[PDB]
Amino acid sequence: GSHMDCIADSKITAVALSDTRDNGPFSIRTKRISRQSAKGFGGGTIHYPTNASGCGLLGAIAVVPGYVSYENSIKWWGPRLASWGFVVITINTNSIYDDPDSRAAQLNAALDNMIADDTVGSMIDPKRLGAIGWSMGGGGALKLATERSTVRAIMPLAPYHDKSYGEVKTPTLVIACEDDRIAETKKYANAFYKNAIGPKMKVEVNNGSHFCPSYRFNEILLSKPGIAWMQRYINNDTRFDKFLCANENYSKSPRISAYDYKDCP
Repeated sequence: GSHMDCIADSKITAVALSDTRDNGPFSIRTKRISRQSAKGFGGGTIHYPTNASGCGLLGAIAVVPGYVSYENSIKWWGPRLASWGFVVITINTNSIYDDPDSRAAQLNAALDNMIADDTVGSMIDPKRLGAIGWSMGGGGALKLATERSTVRAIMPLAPYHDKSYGEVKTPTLVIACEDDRIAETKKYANAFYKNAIGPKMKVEVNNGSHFCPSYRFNEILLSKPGIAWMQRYINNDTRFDKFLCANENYSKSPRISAYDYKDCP
């Protein structure tokens, strides 16, 4: 249960988590936030569940794209996680050329936008937040984690950050791409994972390019660990423990070339 006893045990299955789009236990709606309305980011889409009132207050997650990419690179996380009970904002940045530290600031502003929003703000527990980002946006999520203690979990996807960002103790699920030639894993994802000091898990997608966790590539593959991680650490729902760390043998998947975890779940 943690904060989501409104999800029945019998719905918490690998089959249910391993699905596409808004196939999940809650129905959802969206609200568009314009670029001009957004203070500190380029606008985005808020996704929220419409029949989750039995859950009490909900966790909220901001999701940011990478370099020279727009919201559509990461938008699919919005319906996926909202149908599992989160409020989720998938954003555009001010410029597609903004760097990783700028994307951390824009994730921060997007979290604040949801918390204050006239539609979803009253549904949100502002202490239970999460962040996801691809490429330079994954770097932004790592940086944000060092700065905002109400961010309870992050999921950096093919993360790129080419400057010091500091020590991360936030629960971190790194999705790496084996054959990444932009954010080479030896320099970026593997070092970020090694240096994190809290709960942490890393799934490397076999033969993946830098695009491997973007534009709905590998959607079914990543949905189960991603939803489980966010439920475990944003909502303290240990019913998702069975899909995480030593409890789920991701290294058996022919689509996964490396699997590591520590201090979880």
